[PDB]
Amino acid sequence: LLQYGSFCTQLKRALTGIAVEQDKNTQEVFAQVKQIYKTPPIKYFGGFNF
Amino acid sequence: ESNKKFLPFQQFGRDIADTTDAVRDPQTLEILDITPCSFGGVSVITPGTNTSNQVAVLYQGVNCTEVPVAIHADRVYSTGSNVFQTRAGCLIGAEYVNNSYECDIPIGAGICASYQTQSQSIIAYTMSLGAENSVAYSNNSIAIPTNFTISVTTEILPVSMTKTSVDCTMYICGDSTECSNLLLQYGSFCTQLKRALTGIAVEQDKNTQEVFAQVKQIYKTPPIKYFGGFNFSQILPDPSKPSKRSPIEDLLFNKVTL
Amino acid sequence: KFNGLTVLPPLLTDEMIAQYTSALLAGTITSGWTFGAGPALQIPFPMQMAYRFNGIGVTQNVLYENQKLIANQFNSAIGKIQDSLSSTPSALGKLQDVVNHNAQALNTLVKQLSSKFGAISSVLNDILSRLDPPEAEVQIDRLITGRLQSLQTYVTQQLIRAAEIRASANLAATKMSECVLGQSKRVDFCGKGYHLMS
Amino acid sequence: AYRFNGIGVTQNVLYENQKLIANQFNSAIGKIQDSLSSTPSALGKLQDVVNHNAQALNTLVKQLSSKFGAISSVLNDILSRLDPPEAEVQIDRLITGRLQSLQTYVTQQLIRAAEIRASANLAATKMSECVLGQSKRVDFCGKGYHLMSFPQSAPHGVVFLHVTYVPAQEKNFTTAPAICHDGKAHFPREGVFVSNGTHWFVTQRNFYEPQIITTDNTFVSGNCDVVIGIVNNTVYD
Ligand SMILES: *[C@@H]1O[C@H](CO)[C@@H](O[C@@H]2O[C@H](CO)[C@@H](O)[C@H](O)[C@H]2NC(C)=O)[C@H](O)[C@H]1NC(C)=O
Ligand SMILES: *[C@@H]1O[C@H](CO)[C@@H](O[C@@H]2O[C@H](CO)[C@@H](O)[C@H](O)[C@H]2NC(C)=O)[C@H](O)[C@H]1NC(C)=O
Ligand SMILES: *[C@@H]1O[C@H](CO)[C@@H](O[C@@H]2O[C@H](CO)[C@@H](O)[C@H](O)[C@H]2NC(C)=O)[C@H](O)[C@H]1NC(C)=O
Ligand SMILES: *[C@@H]1O[C@H](CO)[C@@H](O)[C@H](O)[C@H]1NC(C)=O
Ligand SMILES: *[C@@H]1O[C@H](CO)[C@@H](O)[C@H](O)[C@H]1NC(C)=O
Ligand SMILES: *[C@@H]1O[C@H](CO)[C@@H](O)[C@H](O)[C@H]1NC(C)=O
Ligand SMILES: *[C@@H]1O[C@H](CO)[C@@H](O)[C@H](O)[C@H]1NC(C)=O
Ligand SMILES: *[C@@H]1O[C@H](CO)[C@@H](O)[C@H](O)[C@H]1NC(C)=O
Ligand SMILES: *[C@@H]1O[C@H](CO)[C@@H](O)[C@H](O)[C@H]1NC(C)=O
Repeated sequence: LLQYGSFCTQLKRALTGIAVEQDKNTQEVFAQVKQIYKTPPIKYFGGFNF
Repeated sequence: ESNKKFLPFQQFGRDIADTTDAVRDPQTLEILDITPCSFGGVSVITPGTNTSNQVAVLYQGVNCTEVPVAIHADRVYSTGSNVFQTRAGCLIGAEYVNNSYECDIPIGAGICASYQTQSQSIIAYTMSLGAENSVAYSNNSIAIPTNFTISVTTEILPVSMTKTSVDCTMYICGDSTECSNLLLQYGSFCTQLKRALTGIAVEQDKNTQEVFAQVKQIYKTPPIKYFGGFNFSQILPDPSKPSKRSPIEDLLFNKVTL
Repeated sequence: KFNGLTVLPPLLTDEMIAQYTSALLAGTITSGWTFGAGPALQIPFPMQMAYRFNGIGVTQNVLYENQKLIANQFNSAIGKIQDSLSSTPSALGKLQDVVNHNAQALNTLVKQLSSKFGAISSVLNDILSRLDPPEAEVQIDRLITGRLQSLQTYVTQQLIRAAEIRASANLAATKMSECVLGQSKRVDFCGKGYHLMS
Repeated sequence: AYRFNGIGVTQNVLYENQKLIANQFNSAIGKIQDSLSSTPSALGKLQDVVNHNAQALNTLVKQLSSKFGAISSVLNDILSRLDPPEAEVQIDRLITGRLQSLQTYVTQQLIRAAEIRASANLAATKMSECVLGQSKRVDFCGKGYHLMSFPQSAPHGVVFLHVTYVPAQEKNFTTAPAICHDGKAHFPREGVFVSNGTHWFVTQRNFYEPQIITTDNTFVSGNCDVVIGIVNNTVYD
């Protein structure tokens, strides 16, 4: 198989790029805020129920 | 050992993927399960060579109470030192701490690594999402700003790429008539390749055309640059240099090197 | 873990994503749209509801004089969602298709290993134990070639699917920015009707 | 002043803080050159195009030295050593392998071109919406309330400079939904009722500027026995 060139490097590079892209998708969708806000202990919001 | 209920006439065993996963011992009638031996990938975690020469090693998806010694295929050498077990595999050469910082080098399921001063060493930790904050909510309270800030940010976007063309005869057969005649029997692949490349080049030109040619006139700034105290000298063209480019554009063109 | 094929874990676990979602919900409940453009500023919930009605062309006294009715309607509507999702079986086909396609592709790739490609046998050990060095090459070449095209086809299909997944993720990010962190005037972008909040 | 009015702030806020705003803008525009120059990985997106093109071309030209199970990788060697009726067996393997190399290159190029076209379409939309106008879409033309943008060119790409407004230095206040007076309810026209502890004013939402409550900035439209949390005071005429 060593005589067939360098196909394996291309395959590995493609798969690695796909994986990195997969992580970046979630990173840019969900990490929209810098702080971590917390809801007040008592849940009264004028009659609305969350 | 196997708990499978083999019928008294069958000997082998198979799975959904059609592989051998059971066998019957000939001399003593018994059923044995076969499992493949451990294998995986090896990753090397390093800071820049301008900083240090230490490294850490990650064995991916392997319980490493089972691998103090194994071969590298692509040779036996072990490291010892500090061994930590994670979800993505296990880590050799790094120390686990109880703190939490911003992620620097991603590793696995919420684990990152960094080069710290503790002397300097390589440490592993769980990434921190951010700073905790709670807003004082009440049903008769409000907050109103009393000042403001003007902020300027940048955004970079690619537009086009390089246009290339390829010739079949020169690339494949060089200048051999016999090779060309032999290749003539393979059909009309070359026409398809040429058409695809030509379409790509035309698209590349159209991208820039539709991004930048948004106006019909060519407006010119007034000779005297007074705009109520605002200073646009950094983005307006500079006539002193022959290229007729703004300082920021010059910096951008210098930064990107072929 | 099937013949050189491995699956890597995602970087962000489910708990971290849940924490992100909780933070977004708390921010949009206690502040409104202010926390998406700077510091978070507190405001009572009915007052921002009045602001959101004012943003679609209805005065505030409409909200302030129908508070209980609006709250009851919202509570009933939010209650019906669990039943609506649970009853319909095909409500989550989009998320199931990803798993199905990945499993099918991996199964096809591993099943391709048993083909012969015009050779004496599909097992390398059989050829290495039956034949001799100077003749086994003719048989081995066909196997090597066929497995090579199998791998190439798999990789190309993966790239084509990844492009579509990226497009969908970009749309989801835009919707997160525009429907959740603010109020949208675009028609039929954040639901059907006049948008209030998401 | 028009652009401030477009985000909910009156014009007198600009006209009475002209020098301060100009100085802030000048400092912010000054910091950009240093910010771009210091960071080395600021322009990775534009460098990746060049890197990928060079890598693909290098791989394609390097593939020419493979043998593909032939006696030699040079056509002239086979044409000078062997004879016509036998060289075909060797030449066929080379022709085939070079054919798959070319096909793989072309397919990769098409796949990359699709992504480049998508990015160019996004850039065109941003040019139309952030530069030729003012955008109300959140987080589309920067972070904050959008004011205006400037374009700059770059090798194989474009750079946008977004200018935005950010509030600062908030403060506690007490508020009410409506004001009761003479058995009538009063609501603000634009703004919110606010109290400093003993007196009530009406103010705009994005900047603190109290005013005296008057019939010229309120409307009655109702009665005092329905609203929850109403507070009764005096309304000047
Ligand atoms: C918000 O809605 C939930 C769900 O309807 C309410 O929880 C219910 O409370 C009643 C009374 O305690 C119970 O009988 C139900 O079994 C609860 N339902 C569930 C699903 O747990 C909750 O009480 C509501 N909030 C308020 C403040 O009333
Ligand atoms: C709003 O913020 C600006 C920016 O900091 C304040 O202006 C500064 O005021 C201090 C105090 O005199 C000066 O030392 C700085 O030089 C000013 N900055 C600039 C850029 O001129 C301004 O005072 C703040 N507004 C209020 C009401 O305090
Ligand atoms: C607009 O900003 C530029 C850049 O700060 C100013 O140019 C500076 O001018 C001073 C005084 O002549 C020189 O000492 C600096 O060396 C200049 N900087 C550069 C980078 O050339 C320019 O003066 C400003 N515009 C106005 C009207 O003052
Ligand atoms: C690793 O093997 C040990 C041996 O008993 C076991 O206790 C442990 O749970 C295993 N861990 C993982 C992650 O498989
Ligand atoms: C690290 O220390 C913290 C604080 O004592 C503790 O909560 C955490 O469990 C520790 N992590 C370990 C022991 O892995
Ligand atoms: C709502 O206002 C009442 C006073 O009318 C107060 O007692 C209660 O604590 C407030 N709610 C919250 C969550 O603070
Ligand atoms: C507003 O009130 C809260 C609760 O008392 C307080 O924590 C916060 O600091 C106040 N805001 C300012 C700007 O002081
Ligand atoms: C509130 O504003 C009024 C305006 O007349 C002023 O007289 C009073 O002193 C202020 N109270 C405080 C606590 O600043
Ligand atoms: C004014 O408000 C107070 C506080 O709720 C209330 O007791 C009083 O009755 C109101 N005035 C009139 C005339 O009703």
